[PDB]
Amino acid sequence: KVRIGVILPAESSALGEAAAVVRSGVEAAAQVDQSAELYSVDATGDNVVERYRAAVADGVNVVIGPLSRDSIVKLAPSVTVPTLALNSVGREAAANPKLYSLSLIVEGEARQLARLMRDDSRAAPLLVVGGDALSQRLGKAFADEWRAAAGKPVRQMAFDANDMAPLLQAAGQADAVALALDVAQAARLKSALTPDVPVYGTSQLNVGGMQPELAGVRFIDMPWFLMPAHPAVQRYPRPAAPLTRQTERLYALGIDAYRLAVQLAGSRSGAAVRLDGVTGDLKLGRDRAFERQLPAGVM
Ligand SMILES: N[C@@H](CCC(=O)N[C@@H](CS)C(=O)NCC(=O)O)C(=O)O
Repeated sequence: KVRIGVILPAESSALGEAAAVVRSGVEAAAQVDQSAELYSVDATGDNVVERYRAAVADGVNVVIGPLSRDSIVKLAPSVTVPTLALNSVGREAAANPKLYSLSLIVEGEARQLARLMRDDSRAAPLLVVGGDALSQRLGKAFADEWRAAAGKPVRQMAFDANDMAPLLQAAGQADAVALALDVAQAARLKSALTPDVPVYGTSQLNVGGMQPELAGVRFIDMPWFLMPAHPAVQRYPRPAAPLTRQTERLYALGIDAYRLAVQLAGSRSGAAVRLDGVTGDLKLGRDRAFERQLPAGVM
């Protein structure tokens, strides 16, 4: 049977707090599904190859990890069993057909949001984009996808906190608003916009706690949050600790990493592997990354 090596950074890594949450999700899924044995070791960077090697030497037949970008690059040439990294394989990583990725890459959500809005017959949306790095990545990805689908650019405006009038005028001519904007500014803008204009965002907006200013915003996020009656979502326990949405996403990532690992151990390749993931519907796409198709919700 299936022996999964769970090779993630130790507590003191800058990624160690995230790694512990991911581990707790992997464990939760293993306890429910009981389809595999876990072999857990801490490793990152300078020792990741050696400890990966020793996990394989000990009979591991699929691996979850690594987490850091730099560990992925160092490891790729040595990958000899199906290995599910939890970050992008960067451009510098060596090509290796047994190396796969599952991650929460934000561009994926932006692309989907453009597709959702097309489905919803938004003909002339306004894309509003913040100044922080995540928002700017989202906005580019949204805009590229919109252009691909519509064959014309989306109207795009830089958010201006000190002079919102021009944006409100542009928003008045639009049949929806797409936000790639930090949650604080998004809430301010939602309160200024006409109350009835459809407003959309990614999981960027779903931070947790009381968010009364964002009520009615349509967004995409994990089944784990949006679909309590999804068959996979229901069978796994919620985390013991109340987590931020950010962190709980990592717990859910752990659950699906476990589930994908079990399939990857049992398949000729990733290409035939699909999953009704708690993090989204999963299937292999570019860069041997499992892309995540997300349900819509209303804040
Ligand atoms: N490729 C990105 C940077 C790397 C990146 O976006 N990584 C994602 C996943 S590949 C991440 O930061 N975290 C997701 C996770 O580890 O779950 C860029 O355009 O700057």
